[PDB]
Amino acid sequence: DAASSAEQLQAILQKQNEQLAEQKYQQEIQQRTSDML
Amino acid sequence: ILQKQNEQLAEQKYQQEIQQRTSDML
Amino acid sequence: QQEIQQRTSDML
Amino acid sequence: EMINSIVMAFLMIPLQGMKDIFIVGVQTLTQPGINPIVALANMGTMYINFSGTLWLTLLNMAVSSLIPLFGIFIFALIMMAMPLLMAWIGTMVSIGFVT
Amino acid sequence: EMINSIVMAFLMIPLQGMKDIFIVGVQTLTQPGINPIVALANMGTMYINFSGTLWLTLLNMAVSSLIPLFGIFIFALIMMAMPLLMAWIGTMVSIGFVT
Amino acid sequence: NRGGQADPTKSLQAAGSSSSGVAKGALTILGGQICMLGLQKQLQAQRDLYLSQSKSPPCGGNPTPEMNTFCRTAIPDFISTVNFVKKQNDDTPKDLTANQPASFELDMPNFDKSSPFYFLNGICGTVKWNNISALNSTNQSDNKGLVTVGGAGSNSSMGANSLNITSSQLQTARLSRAIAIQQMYVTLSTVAQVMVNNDPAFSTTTSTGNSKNDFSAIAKQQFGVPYKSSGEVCTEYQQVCQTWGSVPSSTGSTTGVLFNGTEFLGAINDYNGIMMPTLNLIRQSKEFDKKSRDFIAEANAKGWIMAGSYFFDLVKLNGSATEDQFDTGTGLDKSSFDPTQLTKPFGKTCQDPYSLLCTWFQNKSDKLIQIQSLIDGVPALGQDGVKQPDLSDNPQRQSVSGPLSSTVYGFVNNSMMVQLPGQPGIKPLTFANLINFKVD
Amino acid sequence: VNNDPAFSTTTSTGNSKNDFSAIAKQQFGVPYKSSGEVCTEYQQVCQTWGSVPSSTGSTTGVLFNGTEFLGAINDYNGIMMPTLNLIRQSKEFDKKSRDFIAEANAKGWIMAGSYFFDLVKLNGSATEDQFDTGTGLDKSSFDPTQLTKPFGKTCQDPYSLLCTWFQNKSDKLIQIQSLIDGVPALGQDGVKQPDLSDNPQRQSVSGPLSSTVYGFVNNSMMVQLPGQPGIKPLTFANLINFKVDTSLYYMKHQDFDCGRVKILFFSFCLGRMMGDLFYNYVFRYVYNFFLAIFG
Amino acid sequence: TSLYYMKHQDFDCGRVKILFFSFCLGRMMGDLFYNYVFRYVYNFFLAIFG
Amino acid sequence: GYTGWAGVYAFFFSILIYTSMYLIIVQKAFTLIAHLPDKVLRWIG
Repeated sequence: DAASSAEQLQAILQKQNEQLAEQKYQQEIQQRTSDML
Repeated sequence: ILQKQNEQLAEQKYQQEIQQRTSDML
Repeated sequence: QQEIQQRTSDML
Repeated sequence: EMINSIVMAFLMIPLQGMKDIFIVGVQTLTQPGINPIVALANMGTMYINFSGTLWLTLLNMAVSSLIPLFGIFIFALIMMAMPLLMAWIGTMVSIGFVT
Repeated sequence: EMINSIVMAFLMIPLQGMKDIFIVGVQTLTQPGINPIVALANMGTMYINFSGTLWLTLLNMAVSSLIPLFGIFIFALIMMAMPLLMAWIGTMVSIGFVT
Repeated sequence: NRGGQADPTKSLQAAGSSSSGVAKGALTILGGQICMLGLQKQLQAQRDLYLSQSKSPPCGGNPTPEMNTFCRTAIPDFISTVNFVKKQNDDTPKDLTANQPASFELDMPNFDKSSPFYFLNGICGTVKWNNISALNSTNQSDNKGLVTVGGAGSNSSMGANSLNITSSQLQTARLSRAIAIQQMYVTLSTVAQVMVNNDPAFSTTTSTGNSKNDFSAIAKQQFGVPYKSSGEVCTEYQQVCQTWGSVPSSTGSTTGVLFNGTEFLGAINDYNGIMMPTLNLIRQSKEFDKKSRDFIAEANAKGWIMAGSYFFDLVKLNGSATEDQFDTGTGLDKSSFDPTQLTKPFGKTCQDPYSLLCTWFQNKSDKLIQIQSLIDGVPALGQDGVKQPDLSDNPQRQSVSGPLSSTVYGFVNNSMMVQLPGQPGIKPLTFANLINFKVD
Repeated sequence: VNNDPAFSTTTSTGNSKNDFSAIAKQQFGVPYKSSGEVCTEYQQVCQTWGSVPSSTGSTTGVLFNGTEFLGAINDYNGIMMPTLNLIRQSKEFDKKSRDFIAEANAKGWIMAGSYFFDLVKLNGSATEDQFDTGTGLDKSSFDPTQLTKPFGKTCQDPYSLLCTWFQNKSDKLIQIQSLIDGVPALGQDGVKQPDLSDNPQRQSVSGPLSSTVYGFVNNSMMVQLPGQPGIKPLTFANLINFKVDTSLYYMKHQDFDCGRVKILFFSFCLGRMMGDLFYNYVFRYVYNFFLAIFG
Repeated sequence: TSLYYMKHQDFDCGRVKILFFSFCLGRMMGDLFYNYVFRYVYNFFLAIFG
Repeated sequence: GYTGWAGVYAFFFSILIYTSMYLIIVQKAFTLIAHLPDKVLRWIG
């Protein structure tokens, strides 16, 4: 129903901010590499 | 449809690799 | 509350 | 590109808009059983829902020319548009105001 | 040569076109047998046609009179023209839908 | 009283009609992503050259404290810091009964207060989007209880039906435009990365490879141009444009194309697909209402000397006796993108509001004018190039050809030419030749 | 004026980071929302007052709560309530509303209709706080450029004696101008005169621009008071839409051919500075001047 | 009339050196082409126009 | 068949006369309110 479709949307939202969570982890590695190199 | 077009782009792609290897050979 | 930091700058 | 977008605008306003409201009007009235008075009322609302939006977009672009030296084109066009310009715009408004 | 052309295009509206269409109306009515109703309809349509086409050529040209420091003044020209200009175009518009 | 889905190609008209600017918003965010990644790579390179000379001024010697700070500070990711869900829920009150904010602004890129680059915020444009005011109205919402959509018989903003919504479902209904723009952002991120990687000037690696085969100075490989179904250059929209291609002998040689011309329209129809549920729940008889009959009772209590004032009510009854969804008012049109702002502070001496940028650059503009040539071409493809495209329904659009097809703006113009696999749904001017306009 | 480091007799002994800008050691701040978030547009409701997040090395402490200007308007009003109160002295219905009847009797009938509306305002009577206006402070005028009108290579009437003592150096008045509106100690962009009429769509001055008296006055009049919000945001916005962009018609910088001429030992490229003063500095500057006025 | 008033700019001195001469091309340039031509004409304009 | 936008002029004309048509078919359609009672007085009286 309407609610279930909304829950599917928030599931897409959740996978999206999980993608962003990967993203914020994906620069301090490169920064420490600039310093190490 | 989309599959058809990127297959066609891939088909057109397989002609210039020879000429770039040719230039490297010059 | 600024008094502390111009004080600081002075004795620096 | 200003000249371009300008003339597309002031050539599209009468024919495109005017024709599409006419065809939607005939499409609604030709249906069997549809109440006609409310139908003409709605097409009046389309008249007085697109004429003035086009009118204030002419606001936008005519002002938005402002180009130094030549900018008078926006004058030239406009003034010897204004009669036939109004000819359609008033035409549109009157339709709605009647129906 | 632009102002030569603008004077030329601002001179032929009444004389050339309007006289010629009245002449062709005369010859189409003078023969006994042609339906007069369809006749006046016919020169009415060619008559609005000539009026609108000439009007759009002036559209084009008064837009293309954009010479710096001087196209302002073709614009003064169309300004002091638009009353008597409006007079002739009034003749063709009114007689067009009348006939 | 007793008795008297959505076509992929039809959405192109929906992109802009002087009342919707979703395509303009997409263009703004795409150009913004070009701005983030480009500015990132230029600062990265410049910083590497600065620390590689950490024995000489300005990073050495006796730096000004600002240049010292720039030398010490690393360069973060602007793409990572930009999202719209968090800015939206920061803007709206946590209380679910108060009136929601009418509009939301998002300067791009996005830094917080502790970030020492706050002045760079907004250098890459700004996006704007309004709330869905249909649900902003008083709908008997509760912090923890249950909410009901207004049906028939009351002052309602949604359709003539009643649905039950809890707190979670309703707040997720608030984020419709939020994750909308978010999915735009994620779907154009790859395109922006490809585009910034395609420019040789952005290849910080000192590559001595084939410099004679690059399509242009700003791209080794062209993006390509619209192509008609038969397979020739679709210069004008009037002939149908379906496929994507290259151009032969562009600069003495032809290079591969990296796209289909369907990434932009791809973003738009994912946008429409995810909005479809939300507006669908807003719209949820419709052809009949009980309110049309209630006026009779007052008409009895009322008299006959006002009969005329119910006239249009009566037509509302006797007539009834004889008797593709796209978002409107999204607000992405209100966004803005100026490309000139990176070179704004530069001059004899550098000025606000981004003087400090010019001070790190020591008043050189080369790296930033490279960004401008990426966005719209100037000057690496002539002193004048392509302009901001008109994203409204323009059936007289002309696709840009040659090297200028390899800029961001020209690529956008070319992409809004092509026709999606769905049947065409854009009506050209019926008589364009009938209004000719001859100027040169 | 005491906040301005330009008027400080002693110079800065530490880094410029402890200062806010060249015109303010401590910034005054800008309006903030009820949530404490940055206020940019008056349409959003901004109540509190706070320090700008911009940090050139440090975040200086603010001085004003932003309620000084409106507080002045309030005490002004409160001390006018007396005079208009004793001028105010029901009043809509009065005894002399009847006096015309006897005169009408004396006149006759051939003028009856002349009493028509009078009769009306009698028939109603049987069948049925204020703030100042015209005080003329709008006629007042302020001009800052009058500090600099005299000066020149040789300067003239009517205040040439400022020149005569100043030996025709006007910089000591140019920091005054930059104090009024931030030109040019903080750029020649400046801040426009804030109109005092009711403008629901007003942009708060952001960045170091807020540290001038003109920008401070601008930012000081949107901060709503709990007493009575007398301004209603427009209900016709996003209906009459105007997208006018001031960027298509803008002259940008050019790098010119540095064509070096040598006067017998002296190398200098006169083409480039002819380019960079004639065009980049005169034509461009005046163009962006009219452009900012237009903006 | 003061809203448009055009101020007096202080240009960087265009130091030019002849074998033993030195003077400002740029500064006198701005002073005379602009500070006393353009300013002068436009000021005569506003003065009459007020 | 009408050449050029001449027929287009016809187009505008038709709907103008349409609405005016509709208007008079309106205006004369509700005179009866005060137009019949006089002749009611006429025939009975």
